[PDB]
Amino acid sequence: ARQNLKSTDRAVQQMLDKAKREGIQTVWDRYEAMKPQCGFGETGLCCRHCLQGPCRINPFGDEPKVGICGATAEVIVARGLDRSIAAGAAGHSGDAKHLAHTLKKAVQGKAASYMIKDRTKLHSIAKRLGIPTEGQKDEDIALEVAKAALADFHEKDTPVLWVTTVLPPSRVKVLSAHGLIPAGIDHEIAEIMHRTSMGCDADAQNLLLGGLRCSLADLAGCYMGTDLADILFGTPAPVVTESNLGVLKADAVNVAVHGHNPVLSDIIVSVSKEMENEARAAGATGINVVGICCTGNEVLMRHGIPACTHSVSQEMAMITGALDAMILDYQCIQPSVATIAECTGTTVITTMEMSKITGATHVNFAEEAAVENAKQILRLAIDTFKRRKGKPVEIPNIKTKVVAGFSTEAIINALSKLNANDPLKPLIDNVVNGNIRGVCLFAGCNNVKVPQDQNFTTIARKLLKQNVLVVATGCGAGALMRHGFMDPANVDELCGDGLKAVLTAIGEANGLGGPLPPVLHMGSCVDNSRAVALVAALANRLGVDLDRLPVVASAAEAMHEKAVAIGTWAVTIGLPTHIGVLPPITGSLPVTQILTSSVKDITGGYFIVELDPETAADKLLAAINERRAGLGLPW
Amino acid sequence: ARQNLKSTDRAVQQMLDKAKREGIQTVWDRYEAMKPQCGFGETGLCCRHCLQGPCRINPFGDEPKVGICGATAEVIVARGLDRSIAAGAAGHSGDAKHLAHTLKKAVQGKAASYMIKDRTKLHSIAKRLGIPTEGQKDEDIALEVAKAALADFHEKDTPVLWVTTVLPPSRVKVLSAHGLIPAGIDHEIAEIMHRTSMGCDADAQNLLLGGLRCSLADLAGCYMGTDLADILFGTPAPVVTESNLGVLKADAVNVAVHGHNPVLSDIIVSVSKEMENEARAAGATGINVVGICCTGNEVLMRHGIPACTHSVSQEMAMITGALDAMILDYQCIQPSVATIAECTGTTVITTMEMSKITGATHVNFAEEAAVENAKQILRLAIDTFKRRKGKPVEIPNIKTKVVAGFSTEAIINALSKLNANDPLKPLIDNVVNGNIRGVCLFAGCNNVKVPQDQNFTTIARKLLKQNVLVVATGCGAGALMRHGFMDPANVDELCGDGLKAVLTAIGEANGLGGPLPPVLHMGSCVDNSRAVALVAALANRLGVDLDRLPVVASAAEAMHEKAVAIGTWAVTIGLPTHIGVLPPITGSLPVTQILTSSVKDITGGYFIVELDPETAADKLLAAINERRAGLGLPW
Ligand code: SF4
Ligand code: SF4
Ligand code: FES
Ligand code: FES
Ligand SMILES: [Fe+3]
Ligand SMILES: [Fe+3]
Repeated sequence: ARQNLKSTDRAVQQMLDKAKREGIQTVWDRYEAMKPQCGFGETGLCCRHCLQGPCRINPFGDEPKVGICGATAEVIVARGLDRSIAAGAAGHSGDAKHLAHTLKKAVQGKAASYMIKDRTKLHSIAKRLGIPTEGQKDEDIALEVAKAALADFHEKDTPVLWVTTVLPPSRVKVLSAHGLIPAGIDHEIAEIMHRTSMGCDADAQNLLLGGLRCSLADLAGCYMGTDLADILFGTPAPVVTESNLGVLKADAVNVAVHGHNPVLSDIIVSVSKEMENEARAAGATGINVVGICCTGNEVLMRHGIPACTHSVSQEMAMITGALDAMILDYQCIQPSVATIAECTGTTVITTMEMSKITGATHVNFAEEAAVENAKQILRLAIDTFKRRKGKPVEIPNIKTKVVAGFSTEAIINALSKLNANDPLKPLIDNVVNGNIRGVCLFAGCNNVKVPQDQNFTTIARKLLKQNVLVVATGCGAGALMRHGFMDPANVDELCGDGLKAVLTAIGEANGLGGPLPPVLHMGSCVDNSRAVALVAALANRLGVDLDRLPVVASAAEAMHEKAVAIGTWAVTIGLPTHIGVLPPITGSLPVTQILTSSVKDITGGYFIVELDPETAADKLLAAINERRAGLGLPW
Repeated sequence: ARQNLKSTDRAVQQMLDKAKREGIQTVWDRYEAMKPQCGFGETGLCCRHCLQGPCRINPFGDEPKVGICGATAEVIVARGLDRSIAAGAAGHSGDAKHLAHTLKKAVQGKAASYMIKDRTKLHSIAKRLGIPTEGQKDEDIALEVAKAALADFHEKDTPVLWVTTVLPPSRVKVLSAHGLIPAGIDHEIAEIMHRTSMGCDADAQNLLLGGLRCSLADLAGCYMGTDLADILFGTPAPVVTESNLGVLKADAVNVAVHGHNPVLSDIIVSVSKEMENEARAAGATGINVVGICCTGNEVLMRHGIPACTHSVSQEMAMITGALDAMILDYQCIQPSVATIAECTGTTVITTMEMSKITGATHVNFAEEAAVENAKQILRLAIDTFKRRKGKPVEIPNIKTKVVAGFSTEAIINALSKLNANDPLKPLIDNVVNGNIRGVCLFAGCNNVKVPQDQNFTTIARKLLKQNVLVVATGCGAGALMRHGFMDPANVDELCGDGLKAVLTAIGEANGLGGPLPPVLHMGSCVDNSRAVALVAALANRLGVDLDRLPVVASAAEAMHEKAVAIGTWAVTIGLPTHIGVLPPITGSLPVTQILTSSVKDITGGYFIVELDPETAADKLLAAINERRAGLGLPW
């Protein structure tokens, strides 16, 4: 079998060979077994919103042409897309809500394992929300910030402040004029579910305006999530670590943290250090915490925990035979891991009441009992490592060097070595003179339909040669880190002369043997909000709105409903937004035209749907260069 | 064509003939054009929760057997059902939330067309919520009640009070022990959308427990909706009116109110009386307000507005040629009405920002401008009536007499004529001696898959002969009213001797020429909460929980996601609950077994899935009689 058609990651290819000869079914095998997939669903032309269904519409030809209730293709497509945005919003904001309750508990004395770690961040958030700090205790400031976070989930006298206080006033003004500012995060999710139910909203433009507003609720959830985690766990600064399956170690207890919420994994990290000697006694060198998906990104950014794999290839960590435990909370966890665990000997542990997997061991995690629960979990991992004594494992000897931890604050600090009191100016200077063509954010997942990482790396390589400053989050950062894009030793090979000069100048001014890495890792998926903060700060420094800046986003291999919500709010805040996988919209030309074209007249952003990555790179460059020409810059 | 295979309503049959020869496509024609429908969707074995999809699972045979991410049939079925419950919850609770904001505006001086109409109801609700009334102004009590309603949508220090204060403490105790009490209405909707997104909750029992809890959020939305509308518009008392298309009048301006929220339609009713002479000048006898769906039920219950049609047959009102306007807010409105309007000359008017229909005229309704907006809308209706001057119309000369308005308070009052200080005892007496075998609630929609009204009337006839006291809401009440079941002249023909004696005894004691009607109309779909109040009051009077009472529910022809939510909370509060249409669950035997059987061990309720109405009637009788035998009663 040609494993490079499944993944461009050589360590993943090696594990696919091992899974094949051991007879362990993979996500790629389940994909093959699903082909050919349903064309009504692929195009968006299916509706199950009531029990008169299921209804479908032929993309071309004869009947059925319309849903049983009269719903058109346009309504059906818009309604399905709207529910996906609401679902993504519900995940990101459920993540943030957990962080909000955790911060509240922490400063109320209910969970001593948690504390205010970043006082500076606490105060800057309180100030941005209009929460007075002068004369207040940190605990009381934090209490107020947690209360404001929870208040943004419902209607109140103010709109969602994690939208209106994080975007430039001019952007908020154009969104308010279209009625797009969310009134409450869960309020908007519920309204989507209402308006998309049978016999309700049946106008594509009305429905899609609702989706834009719900995407801003998703953005608020992301930004709140990043804010609260930085308070609780620290704002990331530049770190050095490694990535890919070669970060596992046969002689250690290998513990993957997988899912999204750092309330769990940050505790695993610190507790695993406390139990090192208990692990030495079981015959291990120690506990080797490694990261998968966003929760791994979280502990990579803050602690330098090596990333072992991401997204579509998550099963391959287990296939090595050396993964003793996989500790889960929620989101983007293939449920197959619970059945594969029986073949690989991995102990799979769920921790969240609303995210169980049949066959997995459930260990309830309560923030009030975080250390005790973590030790109960890590002891299951040690028992498992003992059980594989004298078993051979196959860990591919494949890893990359990863410089990461580029929070927006860290980026501002790095630039400040070139201009202390105007740190954004050196970046803008080099945009203006052409050393930086523009900025591209890579975000989102892998998708089994796309050879793993192929779009991310193909697009990134073209952009970097054209002097684009590339930043990345989530499993887009995962793809780029696993292929060397976060190793500064690759600046010469990857970057155009102008971008190299800039990365080198900044790196030299920060006391480094050389340049920043080719791609700046800005964090998890909620940390797409960091890219927003940076671009908003650039917008404010220049006196223009985001839809005039040479900034684009690419969800190059998108999968999750969360990635659709992110892409939609990237469009809503004004960015040309590439998506490298077909969302289910092509069954409706009017919807596609709204999302790819007429939405420009509303928010200035627009979707770029392009499945061929070389073509996508050209379209993203043209989008960047059209912005440059709109600022009167050469390009 | 055999029109009685489409509808058992003779007036609907006549209009189907007219639509056929005029070439106007109907919901039944769009259904025919959809056959055969997708079996993966019918069985629940389809998932589009991420962009790796669509995924499907063969009910039998070979691959695909599992979703691409590893999701089993059980997870896929549970996840889809959970989203339908959340969507229904979002509709009923969005309805209530609108009523809450309307009551707040009214007692804040912002909307003088609205007022506290039922002071007694206001105070009894405030008392039930623990809101002190002693020494308070009505406006301040109402302000507090509106604030408590809005607070139930989010997390707070108390759970959802429109659950915990409306069910017996013993029922709340068994639900709390299973973790089923909702924490906030929109909180639960969002959590469903989160836990059902890709890579999250993947255990059928865990997922379905979540659905039970979200259904209680739906129940809270229903009960809040009924409570607030009764405050604002009056608690219903016995009324006499008529139903079916024969209530339209060629010589009047015929105005249908259609949708769900009475904040709009109650104003249409009163304003339409003010503009009677303006309508006389356009050559009409007056304005003939008639009802469709739940908003018609609302004005039927409170004002005696005749019901013209319901649910699946809503288009047929327009086909008469005499419907000058159809005034819409949201929910259960077939979007086809906007295109049919062009053939029939009806003016279709949308009023709610989140519920537009392409091609319909949008007139924004603001509660602050209710009278002015209503007159702008009614003037469009008058213009339309003038345009059909000299046109023939075909109004089937078919209607029934309808006694309705049986709120739980009205039922208690009627019984109190037999026992002033213990009004529930005469009912319990006649349950015990066998004159009343038990109680059956008919609820929910019509569904195009079922010949309209056939399940409702077949089941009702068998139950009434067996002395079951039948109550009904929504389009179940609509089906029964259109077939004479709310006409007391039909008691002799329809009711067993024991039930007749009881209906006659109660009717005689309320100064009537004879008995109560064969079926008690308890209101709209949110007014299913009234049936809950009655059964809860019976439970409390007897000292037992609802799952020991001889009470059942039948969603005999269910359609909307709302009907699934209602059925699920009927099971959750302890009722044997028939559904007469296949929900998409049969692709998973474990899910079906949970919902039809093992949930008995959790809540005491259970689903009875039975598509044959004679068999369903037998199963509902057995369920009733098993309850009777559990109380030690003969049966
Ligand atoms: S909402 Fe309309 S289009 Fe969707 S399943 Fe029901 S009848 Fe069909
Ligand atoms: S969530 Fe799993 S089952 Fe559903 S579409 Fe995505 S891969 Fe397929
Ligand atoms: S018909 Fe295949 S997705 Fe519904
Ligand atoms: S395959 Fe038909 S409902 Fe999805
Ligand atoms: Fe993620
Ligand atoms: Fe209804």
